[PDB]
Amino acid sequence: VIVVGNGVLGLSVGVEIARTRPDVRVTLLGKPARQYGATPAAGAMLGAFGEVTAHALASEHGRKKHALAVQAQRLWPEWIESLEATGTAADGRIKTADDTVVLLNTVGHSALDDANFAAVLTALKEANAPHEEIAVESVDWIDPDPNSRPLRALHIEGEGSVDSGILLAALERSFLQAGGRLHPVDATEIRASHGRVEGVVTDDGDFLPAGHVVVAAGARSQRLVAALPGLAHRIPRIYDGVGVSALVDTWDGSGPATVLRTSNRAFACGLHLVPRAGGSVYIGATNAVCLEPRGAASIEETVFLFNCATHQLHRGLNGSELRKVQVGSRPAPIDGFPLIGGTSVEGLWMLSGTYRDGLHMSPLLARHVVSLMDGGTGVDGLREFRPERDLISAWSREEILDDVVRHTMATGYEFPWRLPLEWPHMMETFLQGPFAELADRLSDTYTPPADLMTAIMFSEREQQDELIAYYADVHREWH
Amino acid sequence: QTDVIVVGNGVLGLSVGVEIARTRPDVRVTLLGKPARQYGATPAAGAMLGAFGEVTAHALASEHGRKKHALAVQAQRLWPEWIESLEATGTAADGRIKTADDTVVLLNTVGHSALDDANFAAVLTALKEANAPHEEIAVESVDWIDPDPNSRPLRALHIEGEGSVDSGILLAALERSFLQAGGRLHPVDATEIRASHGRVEGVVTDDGDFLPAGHVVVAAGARSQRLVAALPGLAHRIPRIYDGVGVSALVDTWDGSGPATVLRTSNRAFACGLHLVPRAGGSVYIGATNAVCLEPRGAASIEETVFLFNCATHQLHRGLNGSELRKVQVGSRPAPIDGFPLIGGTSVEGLWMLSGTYRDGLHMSPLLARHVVSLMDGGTGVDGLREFRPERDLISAWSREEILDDVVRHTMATGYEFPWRLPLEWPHMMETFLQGPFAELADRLSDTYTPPADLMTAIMFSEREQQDELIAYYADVHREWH
Amino acid sequence: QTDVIVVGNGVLGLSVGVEIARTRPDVRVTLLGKPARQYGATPAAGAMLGAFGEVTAHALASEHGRKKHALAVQAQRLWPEWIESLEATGTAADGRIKTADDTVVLLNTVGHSALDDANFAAVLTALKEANAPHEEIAVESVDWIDPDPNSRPLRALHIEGEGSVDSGILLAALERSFLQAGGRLHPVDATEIRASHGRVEGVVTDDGDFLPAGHVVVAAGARSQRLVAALPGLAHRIPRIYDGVGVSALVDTWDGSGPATVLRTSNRAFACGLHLVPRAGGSVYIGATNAVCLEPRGAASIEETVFLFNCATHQLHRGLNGSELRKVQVGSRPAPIDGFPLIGGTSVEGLWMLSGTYRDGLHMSPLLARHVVSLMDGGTGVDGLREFRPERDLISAWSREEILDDVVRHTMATGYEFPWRLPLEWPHMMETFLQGPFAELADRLSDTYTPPADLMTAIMFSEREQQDELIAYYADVHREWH
Amino acid sequence: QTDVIVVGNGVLGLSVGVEIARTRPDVRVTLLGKPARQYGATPAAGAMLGAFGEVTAHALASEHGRKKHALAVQAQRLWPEWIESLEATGTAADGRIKTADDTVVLLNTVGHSALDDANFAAVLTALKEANAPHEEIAVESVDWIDPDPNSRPLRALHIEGEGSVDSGILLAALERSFLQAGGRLHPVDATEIRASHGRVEGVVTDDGDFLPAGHVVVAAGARSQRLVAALPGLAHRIPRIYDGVGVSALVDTWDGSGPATVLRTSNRAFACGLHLVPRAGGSVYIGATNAVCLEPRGAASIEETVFLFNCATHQLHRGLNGSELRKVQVGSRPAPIDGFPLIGGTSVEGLWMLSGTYRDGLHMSPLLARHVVSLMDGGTGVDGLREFRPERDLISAWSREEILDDVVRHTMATGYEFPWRLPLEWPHMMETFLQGPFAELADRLSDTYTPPADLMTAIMFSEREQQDELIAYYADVHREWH
Ligand SMILES: Cc1cc2nc3c(=O)[nH]c(=O)nc-3n(C[C@H](O)[C@H](O)[C@H](O)COP(=O)(O)OP(=O)(O)OC[C@H]3O[C@@H](n4cnc5c(N)ncnc54)[C@H](O)[C@@H]3O)c2cc1C
Ligand SMILES: Cc1cc2nc3c(=O)[nH]c(=O)nc-3n(C[C@H](O)[C@H](O)[C@H](O)COP(=O)(O)OP(=O)(O)OC[C@H]3O[C@@H](n4cnc5c(N)ncnc54)[C@H](O)[C@@H]3O)c2cc1C
Repeated sequence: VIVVGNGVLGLSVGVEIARTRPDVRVTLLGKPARQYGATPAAGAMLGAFGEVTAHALASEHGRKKHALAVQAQRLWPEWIESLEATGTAADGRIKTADDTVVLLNTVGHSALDDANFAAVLTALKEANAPHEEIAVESVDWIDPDPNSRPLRALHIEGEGSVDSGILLAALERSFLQAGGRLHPVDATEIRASHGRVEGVVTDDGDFLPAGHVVVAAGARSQRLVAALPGLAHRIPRIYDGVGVSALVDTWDGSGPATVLRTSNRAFACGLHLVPRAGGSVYIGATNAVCLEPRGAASIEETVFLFNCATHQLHRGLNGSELRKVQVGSRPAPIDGFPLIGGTSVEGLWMLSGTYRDGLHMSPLLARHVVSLMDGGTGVDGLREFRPERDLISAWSREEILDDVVRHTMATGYEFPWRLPLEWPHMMETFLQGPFAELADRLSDTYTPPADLMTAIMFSEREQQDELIAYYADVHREWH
Repeated sequence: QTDVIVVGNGVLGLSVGVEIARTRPDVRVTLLGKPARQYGATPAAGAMLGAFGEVTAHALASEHGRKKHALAVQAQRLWPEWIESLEATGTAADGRIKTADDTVVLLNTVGHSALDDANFAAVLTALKEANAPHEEIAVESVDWIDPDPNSRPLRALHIEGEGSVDSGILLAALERSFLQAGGRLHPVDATEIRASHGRVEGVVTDDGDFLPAGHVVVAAGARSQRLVAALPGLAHRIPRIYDGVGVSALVDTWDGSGPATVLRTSNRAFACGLHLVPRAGGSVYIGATNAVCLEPRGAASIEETVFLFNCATHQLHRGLNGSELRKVQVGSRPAPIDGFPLIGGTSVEGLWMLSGTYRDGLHMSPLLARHVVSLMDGGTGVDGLREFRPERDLISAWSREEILDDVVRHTMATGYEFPWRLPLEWPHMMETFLQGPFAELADRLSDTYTPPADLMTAIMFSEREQQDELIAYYADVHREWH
Repeated sequence: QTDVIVVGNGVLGLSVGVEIARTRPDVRVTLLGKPARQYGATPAAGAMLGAFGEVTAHALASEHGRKKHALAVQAQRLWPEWIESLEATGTAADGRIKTADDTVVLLNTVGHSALDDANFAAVLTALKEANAPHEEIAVESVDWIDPDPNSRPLRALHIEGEGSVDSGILLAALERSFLQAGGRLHPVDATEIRASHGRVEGVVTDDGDFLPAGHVVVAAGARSQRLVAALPGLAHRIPRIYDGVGVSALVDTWDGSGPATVLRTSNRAFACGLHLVPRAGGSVYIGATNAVCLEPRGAASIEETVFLFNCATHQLHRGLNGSELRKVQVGSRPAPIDGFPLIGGTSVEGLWMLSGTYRDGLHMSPLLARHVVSLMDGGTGVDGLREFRPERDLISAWSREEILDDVVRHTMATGYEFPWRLPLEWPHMMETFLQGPFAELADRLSDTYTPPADLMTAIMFSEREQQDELIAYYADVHREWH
Repeated sequence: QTDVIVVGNGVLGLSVGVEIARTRPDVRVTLLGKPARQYGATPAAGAMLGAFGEVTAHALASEHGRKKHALAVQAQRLWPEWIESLEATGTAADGRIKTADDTVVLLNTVGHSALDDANFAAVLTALKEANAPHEEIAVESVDWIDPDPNSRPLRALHIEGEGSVDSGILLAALERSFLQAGGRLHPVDATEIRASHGRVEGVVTDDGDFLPAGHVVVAAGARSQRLVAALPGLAHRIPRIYDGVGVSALVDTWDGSGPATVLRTSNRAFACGLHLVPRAGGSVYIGATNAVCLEPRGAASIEETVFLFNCATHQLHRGLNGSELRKVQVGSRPAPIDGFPLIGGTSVEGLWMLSGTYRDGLHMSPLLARHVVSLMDGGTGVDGLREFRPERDLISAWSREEILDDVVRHTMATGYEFPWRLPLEWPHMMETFLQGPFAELADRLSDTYTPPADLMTAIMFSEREQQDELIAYYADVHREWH
């Protein structure tokens, strides 16, 4: 078995394969630099209920994704125990918090933040999850700007966070302990013929043979498989959801006892603080879907993240020392849903397109793919997210056009801007036409989700034309 | 018969006038004051029948504040039958006194957490303690409002049976009801109260005339103490009343709509606040600023107009931005120097006062009127109003420490309510550097008396000569009573 | 008759009234209009004798704009003797028409570089071209001003002999001078101009009366075209005039001080602008907003009041913030649909128009009055005003492309003048998304006519029915003239 | 020995190293310091060859400030031939030390008028006094810039022959030139200077070794006084040097473009400033914050990063907003406690110092190097450096009153540079309430010494124990020198 990719998904599937099939040789590809790596740029939150939006839970596909997140949360305590078991005290602790506080402030669009707060409360009650709405005065540690302060707060019990760096180290160590081998090169090409995988050409010119190849190369995953015959229009594209986060040494070495977060905001950015050991906090995280990868933060991303954290969470962060600006690529599927499971090529598997919550879902996703590889049926709810598929249409064009204008306006309210009171209504009216024109031009059948539609709107004419051709080639393949 | 003169033609003068005229067929009652109602609080009022909406943590932390609150809750019970009795003297064409039955209190972040969050909690507690009908409601369920999202409320409280009146229709109904009961309106001002052998003789008017009386009731708003202070000893025995200058506006809404309820915040920096009071005929009332001034002012500052308009358009309804301004209104809330009203009798036989009611004299008017009329008839009026007798040593309802904490918090709230945008370290620095100057002023003014925050800020920014005159006043009061 | 009726009692009606009365003592001249001056531009004006201060790059880029500018410079020469002749009919106690001799133009960054920087350069160029006395001065040398440092000017231009008048004292002096010259004031409105056999017979008034005349001069401000449009054919032969609704204010300064000069910016988004005009007696005039409205409006919006006050307090003097608001004033600048005035004769014998002067009819008034009186006497009046004859095809002074560039720039300027605070990518995005809708509207309205930016924005945000009626109007004009 | 040890591998150490090596080929010169250059000012510098751009009204108001300015002007004359001599030891492929020949100073309103307007005037005066080539230019003529219109400059000044260097390429050229002249690089730190019988013996290094020398030149940046203060008496005879922590950034521009000139403002609140220094290969340098810290700091605060980025994106080029952040750089400007450099000889024979150069040691480096080498050869070096001898009583370059005016003005400037948005009365209130606490601190610290504003603000917000330690330090210095 060859696992292509050394993020949370590759290493998690690597560990599960190595541990459950001691009869098989498992090799994991990827380099210590983890170029464009989502996992090392993550806090990370074990986000299930915190990831709930009204828009997600309005669609059948969104409700399915949410069910999987709730299932994954149950696996984390024993998964962490099993990974820490391979180490010693000096390796540090994977878990950094047990609980999450969701804050509601007015530094955002009512149409996102108010709707999403209501949706989180409903989803918690529906799941019989332990939680309570608490007085904001009872939230320890926070020191917001009064004009940026929360007026409601929600305590979620047993929804916590991990140190993504300590998790990656624990996964690598656990992989080696179970007889896995780490080969620090990248796959250049998957070799297959007579409808079956033969192995992987690496970027040092070598060839590694295999009966099974599992592609978990984050935002590079579809580009790798798309080289095989037909698969260019049978595996949904995955783009770079470029995310900026930061490590901050707090002014007094303090940190909150819980995750602090807002609900998901304009184009799947959001504000959160994840506790870390040793007088550090993680703050995150911006999001921008990019049609080509980017490995450096924009000035705008850094200013936005810092401004939100200092005003809405703790003014003490303003005088705190910046240790690191981190950048990683959320694997952003073109149809808005993950690519998990088997392929029309025997022995070829994919684990990708997980966007904001692959790290959280990792133990569940790993166990699902390993079950499938062993001739099992894995987890009942994952079939719709099979990687070889027509593009999913989870929303009407009308729903998406309402969403993209609302998210565009939310980039103003989240800044937060100060404008003449008539300007927002004028901007809303003048945004509708151009987005409706773009959606109608791209395809008669497919509509990109808002996060991708905004990226396409502001891309070059040539990039838009190439996407029109892609959508036409997909329609031809499947209809 | 034995003549009564009421000095003042606001809500308190006219309300006592109506009650005397109706209950005392033995008395001829003459009410003084001009149609212009110079510096008049009542015509500038929305007005809210504010009892629970007027609750602050700071008010209910003092015994005097809790006593004042009990009286406001009692007054609310009198309004339905009072309005019936006033409308009875008119016809349909005179219009309706009541403009709303219910109030929604909104909590947004365009203000200081130390005022708005504390006060929202205090209002909820006071409602529950009183067993008053109310509920916390979803903000999405508040009809009509269309705030700027960055200025929007995240909590809302529905108060059942706490409503509003049209202050103009109330004044017209009071005047008409006064005349119907045999009262006479004499449109001149009192210049001087005449007394000798410890009894009132009557009033010199500003047309040079003298009107004799056995009883003089002073309800001249912010002018009330200045009028009586001319009589022997009374300069240091009747607490001073200053002008709580308030700006409000009448707006013709873009579509002729209005909310079904009062919309308000809790009381904000130095007893300003944001509210919308429904009116008939496609008008809304928006209010209201507050600034304690050591001398009267009858025109709005540019700052007051911009602040009121900016708050209403952002926090209540952006539609008000394109709405037509009909009138900017200015009136003087009678602001007592010791923070409590001046209600009842005097050391001068036949001399009575009804004043120093600040934000809620109009709401309390039927109760206050019935109290003073009962006292004039040899009754005991309303239990609990004895503490607010007009001839008194200055009340000390708070420690100097409580007031110094309050004045710094209210100063900072003028920033958060703007709302300002500043470097994140600036507020803490300003807070630290405000404490010393206010502590120095409080210590300099008097060893015994501390002005409430609303007055202390006015004194801080007044001329050296005005501060020195107040030091002398406080010293003369201490000498009189100790 | 040989009787003359002037319809309208603003600066243009009264100025032409005075000139007719003085030069034809043999004829009866009657001037119509009421003391209320409903929607009156003149009483809402400061007013600046604005010639060089009114220069914009956009105006001087067109032949028609350069012609209008030449006339403004000519008008300035008439003011000293005009004022002498008007004050001559009064006494010392009537007060002085002139309130300042000089103007300082300030350049700050509370606005669009594409308007304010371009316009500052255009004013400097026009002054140098005219050999007019002026100096660029250090901002530190501008007396009186006390701006917010973040709103302060960094350049200042002293214009010698470009001053201001008190519009109220001017109107009083014109009425008095009209009577002195044998004019009669009849305080009613014209309802109808009566004509037949291609000649005026007189005016029906709103009291039901009929006044006969050989000459009718229409100077009814924004009502002028609506009045004449009732006569056969004239609906599509006299360019429409709309209401350029303008808000200004009178402020009593905190210390009774004022600047010795006019203080102004260049003309800003959609022909608004910021200025302070000195007044006597501790008052200043601040102005002035502009919004072209397809129907008249006589009350300020909240938005207009907040914008004017915010600009004046930040950019001119923070002392205005604590100053007392005396009056909010609203008047209608007569806004011609083709961007140029309507001055002179008609196809109806004895029917004359003096209107559509927008921002600078008051400044041009002595020149315009003398021009129309010369024409009435069979003269040729002033060279260069023939192009602005009232009975005309709509002028096309700019390409559709120039106007579309202008309307997007002016739209963006409403943001920068606020001033807004936005993410740095938002303005470019808004600019890109504004171009298409304005291009679509311009193409839809007419194949030949394009409204100037100030009108195009009003049409963009008007009702579908109002847009359709304008499409029909433009089509009927094209049919009449082509 | 006749051996020379240079302690420090910044611009000053390497520059003096090169000059010694080149002029004394007979002697062994060893330079200490590690490639990491911990807290190093030089590698965090753009850097501007700032002479006229560094002019402030406040600097040129003092005799010591005028002396410092004269030296900066003298240094600028040396740069062309100094660069020629350093590039001569390399080839084209080493890159070019010079990145721009000219500087444009921009004046915008994102700052305090009391700093930015005064400083712009002071720069213009200093250029004219020096007969320096310069022109005030139209802002529209400044190439490349694309500011937010609300943040845009309205004046611009072109300074000819005041340019910038790549600090990294300069350090590489200095190291290469040092080796070419026979210098030896020993990559360890000095721990201790050894001296007895009033003469240097050499240096103990942090690897435990001892290097003998007849001459030790201390150029260890902000660590320089701490190193020499260990010798007898010198703790209170060598003025303390603190860390002027400065944050800068390298940005890859969206299109690989950059300006042809340095772009800068004048020096702003507490010796921060905004500038962009061109670099090769599609990079720009932006700088630079300043904070005097009583202990060294090697990481940027969030506040420093946000402020730098916000100023550059608004005031210089909005294109930087979408540009990629390559590196946040932090270095320590050596901040002398008395505000002036420590340059020259000591009471210890063979012991020299080159430090406390704050914002402009890099610029002054060729002049400072030549000065110390002249002194070591028994010369008098450069006229006017005598006041800045390292062994001295603390300089008192300003009255306590001047410094107290300055510290309040600089405090207020941190608001205007943000830029904040606050109620118009708040700034005057803050100014009044800042004066007392700073006056109290100045009076408490010492009866004779007053820290300059940049240090006084750091002391104001430091711990009580840190303030008390400074009171003791000042008392020990007074005792030593009086
Ligand atoms: C700023 C940020 C914040 C986040 N916060 C959270 C959070 O709070 N909670 C959460 O659950 N998740 C979070 N995530 C992550 C999210 O869950 C992702 O979907 C998840 O990390 C995806 O993991 P992955 O292993 O699929 O991809 P990655 O983590 O990107 O791993 C892919 C790896 O494969 C390597 N690779 C690429 N090409 C090749 C090749 N040809 N051969 C070999 N190796 C290759 C890459 O270099 C990389 O190291 C966050 C991500 C970002 C960017
Ligand atoms: C902006 C604003 C908003 C308000 N909103 C509310 C509200 O929502 N709810 C509420 O309950 N109350 C409100 N109030 C009013 C508050 O309750 C006042 O305390 C109350 O109106 C005081 O009434 P009064 O009759 O004592 O005084 P006033 O209403 O001031 O009446 C005094 C009258 O006496 C006249 N007078 C003065 N001197 C003489 C003289 N020498 N001789 C004769 N006549 C004289 C004055 O001209 C005046 O007309 C508001 C007031 C203001 C200013």
